Amino acid sequence: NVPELIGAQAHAVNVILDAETAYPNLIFSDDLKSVRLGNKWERLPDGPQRFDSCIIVLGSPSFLSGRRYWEVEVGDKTAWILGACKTSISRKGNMTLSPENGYWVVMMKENEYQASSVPPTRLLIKEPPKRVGIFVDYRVGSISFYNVTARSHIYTFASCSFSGPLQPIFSPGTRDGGKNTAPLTICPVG
Repeated sequence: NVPELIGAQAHAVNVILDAETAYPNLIFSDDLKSVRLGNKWERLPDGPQRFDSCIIVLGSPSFLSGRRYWEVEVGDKTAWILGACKTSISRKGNMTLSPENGYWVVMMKENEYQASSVPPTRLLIKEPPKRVGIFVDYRVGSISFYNVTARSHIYTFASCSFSGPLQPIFSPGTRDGGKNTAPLTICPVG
């Protein structure tokens, strides 16, 4: 069974962003709970471990057991990606975001929401989420997404047959001519 949001929230965990392996134009808050895309001149220190194409950042902890829930404020942003991935994902290209490639994400783009099944599943969302909840049930092999604003279920990937560690993944999207500069912010369950 995929729980109702209130059930999922009982498994709340404390996620922080891994700034070390972030796409280098990303800007992080000091507490590592927020990330936004800066300009071409705002860059993190160079490294072979970073995403070089995808505007991606990973989260910690990686985990390989149990039930794990976290929540992210997306606000009035126009584009973003949220979900989880296998800790072995390639960071230098090599990434259609798909379950087969070890990614289970929901994305907003071009006034549309999709779960990145292949082909992607377009989601009918009547009340746009300002906060998204992500619930992993490792043993059952399910990852579920919630619209925390509406307190409604968005999508579940089931029968994921997870093996090895998983970690949270994020993208704040591109800047969208100034409409999409706000950060993603990991938030405590209220």
